This record gives sequence, structure tokens and C-alpha cells, in this order.
Amino acid sequence: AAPALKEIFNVERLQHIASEMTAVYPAFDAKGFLKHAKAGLAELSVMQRMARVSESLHAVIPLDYPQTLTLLYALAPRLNSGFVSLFLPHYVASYGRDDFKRSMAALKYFTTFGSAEFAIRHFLLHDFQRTLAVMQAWSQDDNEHVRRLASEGSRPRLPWSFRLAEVQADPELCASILDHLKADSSLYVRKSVANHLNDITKDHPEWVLSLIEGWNLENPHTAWIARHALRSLIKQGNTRALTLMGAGAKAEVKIHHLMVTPAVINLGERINLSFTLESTAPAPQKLVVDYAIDYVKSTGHGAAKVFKLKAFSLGAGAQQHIRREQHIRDMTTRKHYPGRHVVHVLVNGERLGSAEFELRA
DNA sequence: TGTCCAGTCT
DNA sequence: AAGACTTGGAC
Ligand SMILES: C[C@H](COCC(CO)(COC[C@@H](C)OC[C@@H](C)O)COC[C@@H](C)O)OC[C@@H](C)O
Ligand code: NA
Repeated sequence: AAPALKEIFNVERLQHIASEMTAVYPAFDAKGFLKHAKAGLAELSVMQRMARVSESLHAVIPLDYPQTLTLLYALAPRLNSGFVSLFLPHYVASYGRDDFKRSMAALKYFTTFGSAEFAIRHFLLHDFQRTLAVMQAWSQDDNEHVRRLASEGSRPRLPWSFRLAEVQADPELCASILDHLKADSSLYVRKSVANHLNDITKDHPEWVLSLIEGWNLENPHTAWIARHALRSLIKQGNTRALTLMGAGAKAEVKIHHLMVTPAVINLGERINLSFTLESTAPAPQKLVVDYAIDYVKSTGHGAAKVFKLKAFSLGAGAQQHIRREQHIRDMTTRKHYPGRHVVHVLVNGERLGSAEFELRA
């Protein structure tokens, strides 16, 4: 097993931070910083450790906020880790609330060394309109890291941060940010636009569908964003979403040989889903082929869980074998329970057949 | 609770 | 990525 992520902020890293702080600030209280940062370190998760570094710096540095920021600007290029550098935007969000313009400039600078995606959300929470205006300017910045921040920091449902209830409730607030970026030349930016849009589909699917129905999907950057923005709705079999992908029509196919083997497994074994699709159409057709498992849970069953299989074009009268092995074992993100597990085959949003496997007690 | 979603490794 | 997740938010 690899070391846990929290070990990125181990004592050796804290010593590195202190040494580089001494390099930019000879009078730095490195001993006090280390004492403060190390207290209970083993009990701290990775994001607790990240925050702790910022707090420890604030506790021992006898300078004001602008003066400390000057040191931290010099510290940023000396750090040997982009993830570790998250404590720099954290310091701004913690101590910069009453020095807004300076703090915004600091986040724009620091975000290239890691990411200001967590820090900017504290400002969006406490000063939404003021911060939104800044992020609109950032969406037009020359630097792809700054444009990406504009999209990622404003996400309704960013992992490892609180949801932004104000954004989540009103997709028009950030709409112009995403519109500016819908054909961005940066893959980094495009990923963020797509993920922000996928977030929106959890609460306002029709708004995203209407938006993308207005897009020019002949632009391959925009088409790529559309496919990844709509990925949850596609798995749900949403007809408007599948239609945007060219796979909204009912599949003109027959399914043959559908099976799941073995019929009965112990936890830890693999299942094998296989079937053949035969076109019954006079021309090629675009297909989105997924599958779903109805897992047995501690009580009852979970909602059908959809996994991706294949997206492809099936020639007229052609047939295509499809096969997927899946390793069924307890995982951090899924515990399993014994009984009948039903597997459904999905083609352009339609269930075309099912099979079963038994998970033994 | 248990459950589900979500740049790097795989 | 496409899925799990070293980890975290939320229901
Ligand atoms: C915080 C982001 C993403 O983190 C990715 C890494 C990947 O292992 C940790 O994911 C752990 C996983 C359990 O979580 C899932 C994601 C969805 O949260 C950390 O990256 C390690 C290298 C960079 O040190 O990255 C911020 C940026 C400043 O790096
Ligand atoms: Na990984």
C-alpha cells in the first residue's frame, strides 16, 4: 500500500517549509512554527494538515497581512509540491477577508503554483457578488490556470469543499463564465467547464440540456465538453442528452447470447458480462452501450448503478461482440451483500435484456 | 449510519 | 478519464 496522502504533510515536509521560510525571512521563528504545526500531527487528515501549516505561520510571524503576503509570494516558487502549496491560498482565505483586492491578486498569483479552488469559495460564500465579478474577469485571462480557477472555483459541487448553495440554486449566475470557456484551447480548462456543467445537471438538468442544444458541436473542443458535461444524464438514459451525442434514436438491433458468468460467485471473484448486438438497420447507427447492476444493500437494493461499456458505430447488418469483466470485491466506496444481483444491458437509453449472478453469503 | 459521487494511477 | 480513491461533503 502506498503511503496515505496525509504523509505529503509529514514532519520532513514541515521542516522543508520552515527552511524555505527562513530563506525568504531570516528572522523566521522556525522552531515556533514546527512546535505549533506538529502538535497532534498524526491525528490530522491531509486537509487538516494543509490548514495547520497556514495557521502555524500566522501564529509565529510578527508581521501584518501585506508584509506576510510579500514573504509568501517569495515562498511559492521554493516549494517542492503543488499540493503542499494549497496552504498559500488557504492563508489568504483565512486572514485576507478585509483586504479584498490584495487577496484577489494573491489568489490569482498563487493559483498557478497549485490551485486557489478551495480558498476562492470562502470569498464566494461571504462576498458572492464582489468575488463573482473577479472570477468573470479571470475567465478572460491569458493564463489557462486563471481561467480554470474561474470555472472550477465556482462549481456548485466541488469535491473537498462545501457546496455553493447560491450557485447551485441559480445557473444564470456563472453562465457567462462557462460561455466564455466553451471552446477553450486548454484541456485543463475544458475539463473544468465539463465538470461544472455536470454538477449543474444534478439540480437543473433541463437548463444544461437547453444550453448545450444552443452550442455548435462541430467545434471539437465544445463537442468534448458536451459529452463530459452530459455524462451523468447519458448514463440515466436521458433522450435529449443521447440525442446531442447522436445516439438518441431507438437502437435497430437484436441482442444475442446475453449471459453473466459464473452464475454464482464468492466475494472477490470476477463476473463476465457478454452479449452480441446485431444491426437490423440498412445504414450505420451510433450506439451508446452501457450496463447497470442492481446491487443488494444492507437493507433493500441500491438504485441501478450504471457503468460505461462502449460507444461506437454499428454497420448496417453488422454484428458486434461485447464483453466486460468486473471484479466484485469489497471496496472503500462499496460494500456488498449476498443475494441475487441483476445486470441490465442499456442501448441508447433503453434496457434490452437482463441476466443475474448470485453473490454467496 | 451506510451510501454515493468525485487528478492520479491503473 | 473509465472506476476507485489516497479523502471529503452530504444525505
Ligand atoms: C485536490 C486536487 C485533486 O487531488 C488529486 C490527488 C490525486 O492523488 C488526491 O486525490 C485523492 C482522491 C481520494 O480524491 C479524489 C479527488 C476527486 O479529490 C492529489 O494529487 C496528488 C499529487 C498532485 O500530489 O488536487 C489539487 C492540486 C493542487 O493538486
Ligand atoms: Na491514483
